[PDB]
Amino acid sequence: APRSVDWREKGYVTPVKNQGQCGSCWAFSATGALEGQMFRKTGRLISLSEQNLVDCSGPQGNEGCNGGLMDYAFQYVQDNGGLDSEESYPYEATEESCKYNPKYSVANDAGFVDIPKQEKALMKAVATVGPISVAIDAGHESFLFYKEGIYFEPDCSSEDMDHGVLVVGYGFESTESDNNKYWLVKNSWGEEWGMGGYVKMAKDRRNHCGIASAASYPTV
Amino acid sequence: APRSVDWREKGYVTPVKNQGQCGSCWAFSATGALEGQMFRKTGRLISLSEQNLVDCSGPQGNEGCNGGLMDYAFQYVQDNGGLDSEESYPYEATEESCKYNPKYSVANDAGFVDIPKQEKALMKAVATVGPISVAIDAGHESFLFYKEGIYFEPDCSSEDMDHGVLVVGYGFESTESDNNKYWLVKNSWGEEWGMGGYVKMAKDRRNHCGIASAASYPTV
Amino acid sequence: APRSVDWREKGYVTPVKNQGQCGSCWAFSATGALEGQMFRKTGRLISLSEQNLVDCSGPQGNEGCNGGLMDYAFQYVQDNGGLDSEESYPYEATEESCKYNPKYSVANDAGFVDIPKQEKALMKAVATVGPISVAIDAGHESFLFYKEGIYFEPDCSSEDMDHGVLVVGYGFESTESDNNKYWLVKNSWGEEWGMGGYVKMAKDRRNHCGIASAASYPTV
Amino acid sequence: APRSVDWREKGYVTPVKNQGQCGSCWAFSATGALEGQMFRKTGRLISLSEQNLVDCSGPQGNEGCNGGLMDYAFQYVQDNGGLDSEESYPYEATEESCKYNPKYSVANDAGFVDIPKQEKALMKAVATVGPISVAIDAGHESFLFYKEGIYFEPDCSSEDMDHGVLVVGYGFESNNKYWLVKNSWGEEWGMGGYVKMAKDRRNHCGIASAASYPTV
Ligand SMILES: *[C@H](CS(=O)(=O)c1ccccc1)[C@H](CCc1ccccc1)NC(=O)[C@H](Cc1ccccc1)NC(=O)N1CCN(C)CC1
Ligand SMILES: *[C@H](CS(=O)(=O)c1ccccc1)[C@H](CCc1ccccc1)NC(=O)[C@H](Cc1ccccc1)NC(=O)N1CCN(C)CC1
Ligand SMILES: *[C@H](CS(=O)(=O)c1ccccc1)[C@H](CCc1ccccc1)NC(=O)[C@H](Cc1ccccc1)NC(=O)N1CCN(C)CC1
Ligand SMILES: *[C@H](CS(=O)(=O)c1ccccc1)[C@H](CCc1ccccc1)NC(=O)[C@H](Cc1ccccc1)NC(=O)N1CCN(C)CC1
Repeated sequence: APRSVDWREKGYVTPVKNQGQCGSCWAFSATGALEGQMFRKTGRLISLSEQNLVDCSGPQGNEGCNGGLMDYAFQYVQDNGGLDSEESYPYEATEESCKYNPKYSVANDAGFVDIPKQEKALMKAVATVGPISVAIDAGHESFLFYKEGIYFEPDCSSEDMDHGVLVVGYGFESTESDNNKYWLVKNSWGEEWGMGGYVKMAKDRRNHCGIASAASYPTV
Repeated sequence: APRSVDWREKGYVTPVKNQGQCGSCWAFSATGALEGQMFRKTGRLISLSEQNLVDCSGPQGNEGCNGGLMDYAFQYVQDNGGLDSEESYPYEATEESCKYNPKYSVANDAGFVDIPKQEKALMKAVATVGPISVAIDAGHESFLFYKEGIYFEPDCSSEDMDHGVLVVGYGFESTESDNNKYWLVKNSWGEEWGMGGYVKMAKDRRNHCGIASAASYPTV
Repeated sequence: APRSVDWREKGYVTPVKNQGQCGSCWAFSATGALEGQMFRKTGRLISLSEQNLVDCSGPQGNEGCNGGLMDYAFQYVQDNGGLDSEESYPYEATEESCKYNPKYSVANDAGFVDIPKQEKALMKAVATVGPISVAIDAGHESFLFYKEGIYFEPDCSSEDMDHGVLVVGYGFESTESDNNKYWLVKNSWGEEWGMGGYVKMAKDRRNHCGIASAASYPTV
Repeated sequence: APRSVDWREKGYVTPVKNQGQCGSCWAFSATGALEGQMFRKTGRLISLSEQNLVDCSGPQGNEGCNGGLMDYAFQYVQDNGGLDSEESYPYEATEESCKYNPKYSVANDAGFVDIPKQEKALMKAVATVGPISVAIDAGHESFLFYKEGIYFEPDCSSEDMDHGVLVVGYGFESNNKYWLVKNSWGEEWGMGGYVKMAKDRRNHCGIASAASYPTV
């Protein structure tokens, strides 16, 4: 795998979005991964509807603003035969009745891939697939307050995660250092948070915050 | 809860045993769970005597090679004040008169805990307690020839279990059908059955084969 | 197409063979497809010589134990006007000079058909033609160690195939509505590999492992 | 010696591990043997760091994912004064700079013992010492494809071995005696990651030709 990857430079990544006061991180993680795989397959980046997922993917196990899983969202898109664009089905930050319209569907998948629980496997997937949905332990105020640098939280759990985000790349401190490698992570808390909405998470430090424990992407 | 658990890596689990042609699965389930809880307490992993349970726990309700319940076994160990080591009271695969000797007792318990009949509760117990005794519907040919992968039997019953086994963890792996989650289950049919004597039972598929319907562990 | 196909039950397929430590998979894929089409034409199944292809089809672009293409093998049979039987020209697992003898030729073809690169087209061809030559990404340890069930490898590529094999059918496991679908694939690593030398490969997951990317059959 | 031995039943053996796509078998053989001897000495079974060996035992002669010797790994632990736990220094399946931390050392050794190149000597060692590091000729597809039974490969070499593994016991049919061998290719391979190798058949696959264990 290359020593660094940034899928934003290849056109796979939409701008940073903001879930608001709704626990819909899973939907933003899922649309991010499906935006990337649709671009891989079609050469077109089209922003996708988190509201569609919040309102409509209950049958696959999701619970709207009360939480969900990226894999359930990927299952919804398969079962449903499509997913509407962000433009056609804009985000409201609260759960509503489903208003899916197939005429505005711009994405599809045939299931999903769960990556094995190894940071080496996550690296290979980021390098060769595109942006990857991951879950992390973001339940520490250090994450809430993050502004810049390589995020490392001594109390982070590698097994108990609470926040779905999107790995769009990875990098290093210098070509010859094992220190302060990082995953480049797109969050969904707006661009004020962090580094324009992004965080560099510690990479190859014993699966820090569980970033490799629930990594997946849709089959496209 | 954690997305993956394997108590074998923490030292809680003895090697796979073989009940032979005796219907004593309940006793192997019980010794497995007690081995785990005793290790949790003392840091010593000591294989426990299934024969002691087969021969001696009739008063609690068990019926030797003709079946029994893990909770009855846990009750016996409490009522009896002890349980002999496997080395001291070896397995003969046929019921005989009770030969318990307190001098060779290496385990105790103070009762047991029954888990609510939901896979969500079983997962919380596995994640926080250790290996858990469970009963499954194992009366299908597919269960005999199992070699690898996630076991799913469409004819499996969630209410009528016939086999006591031990959940030592859970996890996931990508599959064709995207039913990726499994319980890691220790069987007592020897190393040549299944994956070194283990089976990955379908997890979060409507309580498949009843794995969450009679789950419990001893209190140590 | 039919819901399931197994050309072995119709007499189209020879026993599993073993290429040894020679990169001649392409020749075994090609003989398998030609064995099927010759059976379709004549009603007689005759095992065909991979060694003939390894030794003789260089002019069409093949490179013996260093790799080849099934289409180049079909072109050789057409150019050459024949291919010898396995019995007359047995397999040696190393490249040698060409000893084709037309007296022992038992097959011919008039070219080949490349199937469109998607799995609906591949299924139609398997259902209406017979066994189909395909290439897959077999370059993972999971493939070496495959035992039973439907092979799904998260890191499988749909573009970078390295191994020529033979699709002899397809079908499904479990309840049909679970979409637990597979391709039935004959390998050439002997009957100790896999399921008697066969593997069930993930079907209808967007061309998993590239099984539809280089599919063809000979015209007889 | 006893007719059969299985050190797994005595608590000497950690679960099966997976070296991945790195030629670090020697390091898994070494940690396996040191795990057994550390348990023999202390009563604690603690998984040990193959990555520590891969990254750090170059001065003893090892070459990371490009190969090594179990004896060189045992020499490193002695020279270094310790070896980190698996938990503190987990496996990355690629060679990097050495990150050994003495505060997380959980193992030590005082050298190593090479066993004479005879299966009778190997049996005595397994019976009296615990799990033994060995090297075998695993360069045959029959070994890649192994699933069950007593492994025997007519083309195996007794002198040219390429794979470090761990003998955790031995047994008998009731002919076809076997060594119980723990591999490091994960649980799917073989019998839950184990293989029964032919025992007392002219040093099949060289299993007695490079056997050793650490002194603790
Ligand atoms: C989003 C994370 S968050 O809201 O942005 C947040 C806030 C502060 C700190 C950290 C993170 C949601 C939050 C859901 C929630 C709502 C209300 C109260 C508590 C939580 N997180 C999830 O949806 C997680 C994501 C996840 C994915 C994969 C693996 C692990 C976690 N999932 C979740 O909460 N679930 C999952 C399943 N089920 C359908 C409901 C519970
Ligand atoms: C072990 C199961 S088994 O023998 O390994 C087996 C074999 C083949 C297929 C599936 C399982 C025993 C079998 C008892 C038996 C022997 C001979 C004829 C009929 C039955 N199973 C039990 O002991 C079960 C386990 C169990 C525990 C908890 C909840 C549900 C089931 N229990 C059991 O059979 N009994 C009968 C008598 N006893 C007092 C109460 C429960
Ligand atoms: C057989 C595959 S294999 O040897 O059985 C194997 C072993 C282990 C894992 C996976 C597969 C050959 C291998 C050729 C090879 C030899 C030595 C080093 C590297 C490779 N594979 C081929 O022959 C492939 C098959 C193929 C067909 C169609 C599309 C894609 C792949 N072709 C190949 O390797 N070529 C083709 C062209 N040219 C003549 C040589 C390179
Ligand atoms: C592990 C064996 S393996 O990779 O798992 C494997 C794979 C397939 C089939 C069989 C085995 C390593 C492999 C090293 C390697 C990597 C890349 C290319 C070639 C080789 N094997 C070793 O490390 C062996 C083990 C050994 C120990 C004792 C006696 C004999 C063999 N040793 C080795 O390769 N050395 C020794 C010393 N020197 C430092 C480098 C070469």
